[PDB]
Amino acid sequence: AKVVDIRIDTSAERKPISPYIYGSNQELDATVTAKRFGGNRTTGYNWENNFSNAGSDWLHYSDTYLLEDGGVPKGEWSTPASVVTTFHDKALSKNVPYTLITLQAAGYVSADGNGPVSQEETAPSSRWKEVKFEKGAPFSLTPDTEDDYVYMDEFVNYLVNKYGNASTPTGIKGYSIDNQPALWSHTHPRIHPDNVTAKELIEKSVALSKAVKKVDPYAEIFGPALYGFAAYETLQSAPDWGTEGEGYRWFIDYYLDKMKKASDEEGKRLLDVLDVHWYPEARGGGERICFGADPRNIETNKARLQAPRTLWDPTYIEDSWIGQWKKDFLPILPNLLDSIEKYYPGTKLAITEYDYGGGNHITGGIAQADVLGIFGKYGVYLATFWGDASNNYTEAGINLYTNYDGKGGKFGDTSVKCETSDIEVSSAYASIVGEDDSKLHIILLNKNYDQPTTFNFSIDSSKNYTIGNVWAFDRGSSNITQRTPIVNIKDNTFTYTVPALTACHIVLE
Ligand SMILES: OC[C@H]1O[C@@H](O[C@H]2[C@H](O)[C@@H](O)[C@H](O[C@H]3[C@H](O)[C@@H](O)[C@H](O[C@H]4[C@H](O)[C@@H](O)[C@H](O[C@H]5[C@H](O)[C@@H](O)[C@H](O)O[C@@H]5CO)O[C@@H]4CO)O[C@@H]3CO)O[C@@H]2CO)[C@H](O)[C@@H](O)[C@@H]1O
Ligand SMILES: [Ca+2]
Ligand SMILES: [Cl-]
Ligand SMILES: [Zn+2]
Repeated sequence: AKVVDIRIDTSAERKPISPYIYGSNQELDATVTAKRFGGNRTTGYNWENNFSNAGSDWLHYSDTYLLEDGGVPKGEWSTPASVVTTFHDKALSKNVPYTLITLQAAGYVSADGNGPVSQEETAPSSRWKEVKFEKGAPFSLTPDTEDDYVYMDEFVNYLVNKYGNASTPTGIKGYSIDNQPALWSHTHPRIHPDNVTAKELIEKSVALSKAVKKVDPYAEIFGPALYGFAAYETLQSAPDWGTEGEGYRWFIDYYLDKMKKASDEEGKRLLDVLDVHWYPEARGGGERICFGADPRNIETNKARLQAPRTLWDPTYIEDSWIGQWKKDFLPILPNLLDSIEKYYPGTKLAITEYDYGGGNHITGGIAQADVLGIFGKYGVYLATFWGDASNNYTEAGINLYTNYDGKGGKFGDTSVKCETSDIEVSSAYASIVGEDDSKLHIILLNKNYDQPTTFNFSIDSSKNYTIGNVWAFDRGSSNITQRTPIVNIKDNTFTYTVPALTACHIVLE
């Protein structure tokens, strides 16, 4: 009989949970709170005509993929930024409060949709249009598709003119400085064949941020949208890191320090959110937990359940090259936040791409719910899962926080102290709404694979809870269903036994 104690103090460690951590990149069967227009296809996206290039994902084809995949009405295909406006219109219609639009910095964007771009057509060439961050001439709502340039600030002007600036209810709140710069030379060799240098990325980031903020001083700039750890540490062995990196523990510090330096010289914040992608390298059962992981592999599934701990738990060492050789940089979130405090205080943190795998498996749902609890507890500002609607359990993990009852019910927006006596077999996150603890929300996850776990709750609150309604998902179904309510609470204490591999959302009042 596995017994675990959960102790909550609604008055201690109160901290706001950013509403934007429950987002997605793709269109999901879940209620999300942030939508990101990013990824490989956005690097060469031309807002003037909506064409884009697949790069290495698909024979370097320049075509209308984004219009088709984005479900843009055929009649708007030739309309400037229709890919983006359709994306944002959809977000607004679904009541999504935050939209993040990737801007182009690799250097060039598709001039057409004529198919494969040969190596002999590497930019510059008739197949590409050169990107310039600042037009330096009056903006037009009908950009010239005949000249050789595409302007980022004109692009932003078009959007602000349509939706208002970032400070308004319908404005687009954030812009990203392209996508995975350290992989430009690998993913988009036809646009940026040389490995990006640290100097180049900073120069571009500063220039694009300045250009954007002159049009919308309220917009938040996200960067550098690094693909993974190697980029975090050395910008994927950047050609100039041996010199630029002197005195810096990792590229992360260099980026923050240089962006702050530029902001200080300019007179305003140029980097609002440190943006990185985190695809777990954690392994189990002889395979990575994400990217083609086999749901039949029990060891992989168990490793998936524990992987979230690499995000915050100093005592957890995963089975991966990162856990083995980069302990000095783990747990990851605290290290990223520590760097921010040291080189650019006030900077926010976002994980714009992540996937713990097993999306169609219970462990993918529990890990997802765990990750979201972690993002909320440790101060992450925005997060957007990368994966399609087939990840039913991942979607359940999101809805457990954003719409657990199917009618808008959601986790509180203020995190409170909630400790568990066994972080290996369980996870628990608590929250209240605003500064009021009348209703106490609790995300309770039982990671026990084949046995139930009994939880003894002890809560300190100004209120005396008399009922705890429950909603949960498990191996039986990814549909979140309401369960029998907890009714025997004595002096804010009660015992609740949860079946193996179950994720619950308890609402006390
Ligand atoms: O529609 C008629 C038309 O079809 C043309 O052929 C199409 C084909 O029909 C489409 O299915 C195909 O779609 C692919 C896209 O071209 C390609 O850009 C896209 O690339 C994805 C990739 O699949 C995905 O893994 C990737 O995720 C990465 C993120 O982008 C990174 O940020 C992150 O770090 O890492 C993840 C991966 O872990 O995202 C990119 C997109 O950004 O994949 C699509 C599916 O394969 O396109 C074909 C060409 O347009 C046909 O040619 C025409 O003749 C016909 O009329
Ligand atoms: Ca142009
Ligand atoms: Cl990168
Ligand atoms: Zn789905």
